[PDB]
Amino acid sequence: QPMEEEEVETFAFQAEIAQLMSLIINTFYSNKEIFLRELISNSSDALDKIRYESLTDPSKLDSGKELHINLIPNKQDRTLTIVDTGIGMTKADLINNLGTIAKSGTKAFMEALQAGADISMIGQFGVGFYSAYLVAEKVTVITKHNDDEQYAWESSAGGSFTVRTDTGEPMGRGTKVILHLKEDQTEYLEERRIKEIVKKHSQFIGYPITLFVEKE
Ligand SMILES: Cc1cc(C)c2cc1C(=O)NCCCOc1cccc(c1)Sc1cc-2nc(N)n1
Ligand SMILES: [Mg+2]
Repeated sequence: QPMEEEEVETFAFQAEIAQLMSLIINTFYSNKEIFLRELISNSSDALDKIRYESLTDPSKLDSGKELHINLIPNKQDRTLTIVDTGIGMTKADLINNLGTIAKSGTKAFMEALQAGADISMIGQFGVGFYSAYLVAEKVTVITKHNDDEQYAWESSAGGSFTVRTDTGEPMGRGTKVILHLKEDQTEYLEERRIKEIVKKHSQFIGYPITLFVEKE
């Protein structure tokens, strides 16, 4: 094929977010399973936004009426994907929410961690997404909002992330978090383990969750 050109935007994480990610990555914590509760909670919050917006404006559901969460483990590429049909993020929402803007709870949470707090407290500080780095070496976030095109955010930490127009499968609307799992965190690809953690932490979220299991 003739050589194609793709635009990429590399951003530096806000300093405190980068410090938080280094803490999460380089420190042992028990109870790493709470990452899934945090991502399902973000999906539920996003699904609430489209549900309520759609009450006044039904055309907001022209990108899909079904409000749900899908969990997709893939043992072949060692990824766990959390997909929702929530509001999604415009390019600006994506850059603003995933690393460039100082998060209100980062400073207090790092101090709490430095005082020996359990990593499970992360969600209360509004930085729950970053718990993905307890189990993932890289995270890819695909997002599609009704007012913009589909974007792909990615980071392997190291203080930077990239944003580009997504060349993968278009989604109608919502967000997909792809966790590229660490070699010692493959239990999160096992359906029994996923069911255990969803029953423990994510029973009352407000939307149906479907677990897709690859046939053996
Ligand atoms: C840090 C972060 C990462 C992701 C992938 C999502 C949300 C957040 C976060 O902490 N957001 C703060 C609350 C405002 O959140 C939103 C603002 C605009 C759009 C969205 C969420 S949709 C969304 C964002 C995040 N996760 C999901 N599944 N959906
Ligand atoms: Mg909620």
